[PDB]
Amino acid sequence: ERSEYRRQLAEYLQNRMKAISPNMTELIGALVGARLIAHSGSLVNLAKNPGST
Amino acid sequence: ELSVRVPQLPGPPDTLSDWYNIPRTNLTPELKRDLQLLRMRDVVAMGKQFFKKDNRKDFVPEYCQVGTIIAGATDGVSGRLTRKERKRTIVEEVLSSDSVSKYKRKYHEIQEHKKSGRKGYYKKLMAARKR
Amino acid sequence: DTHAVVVAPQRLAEIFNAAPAFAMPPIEDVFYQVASLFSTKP
Amino acid sequence: SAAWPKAEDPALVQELLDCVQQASHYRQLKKGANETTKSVNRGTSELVILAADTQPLSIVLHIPLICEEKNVPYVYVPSKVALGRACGVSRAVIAVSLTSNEASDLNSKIRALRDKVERLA
Amino acid sequence: SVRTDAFEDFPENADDETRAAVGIQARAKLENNLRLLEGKPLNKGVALGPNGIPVGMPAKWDVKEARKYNIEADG
Amino acid sequence: SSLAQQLAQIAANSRSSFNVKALKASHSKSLIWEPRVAVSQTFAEIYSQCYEGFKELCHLDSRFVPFDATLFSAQSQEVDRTQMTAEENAALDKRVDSFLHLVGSRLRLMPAIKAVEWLIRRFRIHEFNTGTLLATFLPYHTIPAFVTLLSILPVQRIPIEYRFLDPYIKSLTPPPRAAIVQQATNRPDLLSAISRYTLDSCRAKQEYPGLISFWGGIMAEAVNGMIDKMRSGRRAIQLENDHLLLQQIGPVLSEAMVMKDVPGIQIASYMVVAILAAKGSLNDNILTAFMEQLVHGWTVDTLRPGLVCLTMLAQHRSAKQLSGRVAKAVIKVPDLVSSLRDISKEHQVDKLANGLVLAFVDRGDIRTLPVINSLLLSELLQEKQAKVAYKALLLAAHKIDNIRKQVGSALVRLSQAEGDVGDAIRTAIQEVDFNIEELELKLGA
Amino acid sequence: DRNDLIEIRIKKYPTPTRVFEQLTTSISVVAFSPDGQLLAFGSQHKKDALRLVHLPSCTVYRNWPTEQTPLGRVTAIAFSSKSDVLAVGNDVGRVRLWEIRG
Repeated sequence: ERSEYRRQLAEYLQNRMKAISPNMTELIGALVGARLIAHSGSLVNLAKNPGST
Repeated sequence: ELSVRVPQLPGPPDTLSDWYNIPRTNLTPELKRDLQLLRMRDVVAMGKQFFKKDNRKDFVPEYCQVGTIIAGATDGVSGRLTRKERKRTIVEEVLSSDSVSKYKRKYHEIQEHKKSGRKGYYKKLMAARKR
Repeated sequence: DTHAVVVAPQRLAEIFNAAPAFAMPPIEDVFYQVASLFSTKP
Repeated sequence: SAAWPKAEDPALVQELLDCVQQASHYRQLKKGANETTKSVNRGTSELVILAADTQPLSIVLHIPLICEEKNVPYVYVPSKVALGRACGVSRAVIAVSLTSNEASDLNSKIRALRDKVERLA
Repeated sequence: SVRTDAFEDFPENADDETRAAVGIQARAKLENNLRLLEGKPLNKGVALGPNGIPVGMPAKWDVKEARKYNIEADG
Repeated sequence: SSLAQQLAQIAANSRSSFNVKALKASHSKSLIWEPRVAVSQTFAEIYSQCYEGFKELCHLDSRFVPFDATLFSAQSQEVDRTQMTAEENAALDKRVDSFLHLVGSRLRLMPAIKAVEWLIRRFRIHEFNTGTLLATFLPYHTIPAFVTLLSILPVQRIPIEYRFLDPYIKSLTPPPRAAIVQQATNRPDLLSAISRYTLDSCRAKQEYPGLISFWGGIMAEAVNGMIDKMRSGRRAIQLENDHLLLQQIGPVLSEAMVMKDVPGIQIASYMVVAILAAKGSLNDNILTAFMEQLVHGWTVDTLRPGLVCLTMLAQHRSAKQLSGRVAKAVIKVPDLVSSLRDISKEHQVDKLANGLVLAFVDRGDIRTLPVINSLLLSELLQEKQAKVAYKALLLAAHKIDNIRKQVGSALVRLSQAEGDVGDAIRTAIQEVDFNIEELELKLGA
Repeated sequence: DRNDLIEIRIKKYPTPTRVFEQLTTSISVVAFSPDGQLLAFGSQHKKDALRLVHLPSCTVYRNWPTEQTPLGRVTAIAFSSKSDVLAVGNDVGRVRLWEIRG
């Protein structure tokens, strides 16, 4: 049951990432995009970063 | 069923096969400080505890692995280092321990005995003659 | 009056390097790609 | 549109690009959107010139937010190709950011130029 | 792409295929650059023969023995 | 060390192994099996596995049944190739080249790779037929089977034209099309070997679209790089370079343009001709030779690509008119003007249409008048070309000594044309300063 | 191409048929062929900075000038009346002549 919930959480994360940031999701995908949003804190907090960052 | 192979054709051993694959020493400066401390551990416990005089030309062995004592389940009140004493290296534990003033006292006695008559002594003798 | 068509070879190398020799588009389609590359129509 | 501190007067545009060329020869210039963002975020930037001929205009719109947070003046020139070969690049430069130092005739020009940009605003 | 997805506005009747346009274009261009970087060829070398002399070089000249029709018998 | 050089040439030219380690290594070289297993394999095990592979290949395609009798025979378990004479070895080479041309289409499949492994491990094709084997594996130069063949190939047994492969034998990576194309522009021998292999296959009708697309792409890029090398700016050197390019190309294109049964190689040769006529600034007689051979060569299957290549060839000519037989077979073309509008949406057919109208007007036949009328009312020519074509038509009407009835009917229809073409035709009448009503009432009375 | 200026109305922002960025210093001379097939443009401030351009194709000729073509620091150029001879005069004061032949 924990695995089924984790799978539907991954599907939800993919759908919410294609809702928020379609360009970055088309580039690298929802999981790595969510990792970047997580480390930066938010979307407009990731957007203030240079490409070297 | 039966596939085309992947052709994969393009010194000292990395891991010891007989000792369950201890990796070769990544000779970091912290591990080098730790190994110098291990060959000088007679000096660290200042005469309270003497050690077996193992003195090879190279103190760094070929295969090492820096680990940590976990736990004896029978003793856990005084045979357990606290959070403000679990340090990163061995030299940090030696410096966080006591008798660092004892090391400094012995070092200054050695420094006086080695500055005893070398060149400041002769500068003082020459000044006392010239006065 | 017309002149000789100037084409950088990297574009034609992209036309042919888009796929291997097998599983390439058929030679009519690749001929239309090369002809539209070498067509002198403004 | 979204380029509201626009430099439309050609005399002011010529003054901006001449000061950009002088700073480029002084190596007091940061070229490109990423390098402009780094200079504005680090706070070394004295003035920042964006270009309004950017085909997606929204790729330089984050710099007005950081300039509003850091109180540096930004201005929009018409042509990014003109900005590029004003810096001496042979590419199209969409945002440039020219910095300050201790004592220069260039620093006096920077102060007068940001006074003219404040007159635009 | 993150700056575009965090600052660009859209008319709210905007399809996702045109909302992810910068991502589509950047991914296609970046895959083309990846396959160029992977299809960079290796360095050429001198192809040597069995002697150690490079291939395609001519050997010494020796007269090949050829049987000819003697024409003194057409008589 | 002249003696060491003579002995090195003898040892490289030698073919049969003469000591036990050499026999074990030469038996160890295989495609499928690893060397540690492939040393200890008799010729019954290899024949059982590879005959299962050939049974699968012979059930796929029908035409492997002579090789079932001659190459994959239970007696061909035992034949040593180095113990037969020169004519037996040459006939075996002919049989092997025919099988390799036949098996080149299915070479991504494991049955065909098992059959090639039988040829390699029994007849030693990697040593005795290195040219045909390397050429038939060259269109698959992106696959691990080509990497393995490159691994088992002897170094000094490769022909001189394929000696670009040496770094890809020293480091076992598949060579890229950039390397093959660059060696094709530098060496004429490699381009001649690839074109000779595919034309020798296509004469035996064992073509496949992978080989046709491979040859078309590499000859197109090789003629591209070859023109960019041959361009010099000096007049006599560019003349000699155009002549050397034509002498290196001409047999291949002169066969592949009129190979009627293979429309794929015909379209690929049309592609090479289009590149050669656009980029390389050639002469008018060379371009009429190309157009006359294309006109002799097309089918219904390559008619519209032939018309595209004909538009490019006629566009890049300095003369104004076409040389006869071109216009004759374009008379024989079914839907000329509608096809030319479909081409002129992308390709500027104006000089072809102008030369066609002039070459029709130069015929005293009167079965070309619907084509002349359609090409004039087509809106394909420019105003000046339409004016000089109508002037040449009225001059031919003055030159004729029935015929004049159809000529006057065509002329009154062209004068009573509707749009801008009719405007330009009546303007051409006004600038030739000859009255409509004279020939009008002359043909009406 | 001056047929692209007509939109008598002139377009305020025409696009170039070709932008040449081969020379790095300021363009000092430019001259069309009198029959309108060549275009020679050159910069004075670099040694041997002269390019020759076909029209209407707008392609820079790559076979001339070479590394050892003695142009000098080109100050003036002139095509002949039949466009058979290009004359190039440099800052040293030396005219040199080149037959154009196609």
